[PDB]
Amino acid sequence: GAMGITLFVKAGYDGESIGNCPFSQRLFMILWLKGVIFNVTTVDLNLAPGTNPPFMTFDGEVKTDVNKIEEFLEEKLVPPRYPKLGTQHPESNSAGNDVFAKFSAFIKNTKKDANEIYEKNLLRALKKLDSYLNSPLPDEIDADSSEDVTVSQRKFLDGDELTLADCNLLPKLHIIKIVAKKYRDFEFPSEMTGIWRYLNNAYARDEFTNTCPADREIEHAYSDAAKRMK
Repeated sequence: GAMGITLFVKAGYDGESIGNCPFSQRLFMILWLKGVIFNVTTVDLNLAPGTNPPFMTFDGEVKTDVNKIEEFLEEKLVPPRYPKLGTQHPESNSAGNDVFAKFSAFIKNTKKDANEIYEKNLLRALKKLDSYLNSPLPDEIDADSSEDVTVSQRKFLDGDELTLADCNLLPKLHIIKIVAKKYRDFEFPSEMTGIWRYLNNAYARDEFTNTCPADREIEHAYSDAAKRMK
């Protein structure tokens, strides 16, 4: 029978390479971090007609919905052969969960008179995430620091290891960073040092950097943001 895992992802514009999709990147990262053998098939145009292309076969069985695939992988790939990637702190699963939605409304808005509201809503969401990244978690200890630790030095959302929460959020933050810069000259504010520490830590991980689609894929996917504000 069909055995193993195949992840089907959106193809880029060349019809063969990885295209823009935060959901595909999320699953790519999970499978990488699991240490499981898998292949990635790009989709270039028993599964329903026109199902949206981030899906997976597991021993031949088709699995849909990015959230359900995550839950299935975390439940089927377990120690000792595969690590658990679930978070230890429940707040890690909700931190910044509105950021991508607010960015989407900001970047898709056409009316200039509404930009201040959408941009401020984005900044408010980012502030909340930055606060979580900079506030030490309760169990956090800096064993090597004689001084008191007021700004968290942990690498990622939940601690020093990448978890499912990072696989969800990091692809979205990567899109925001590329698109908002290209089309709005908008950047994560310099005072949000938690977001910037987090991104610097993440871009130093092969599992994040080498699952990012090319910048031009992401910029092309959002090419409608180059239109004038009416």
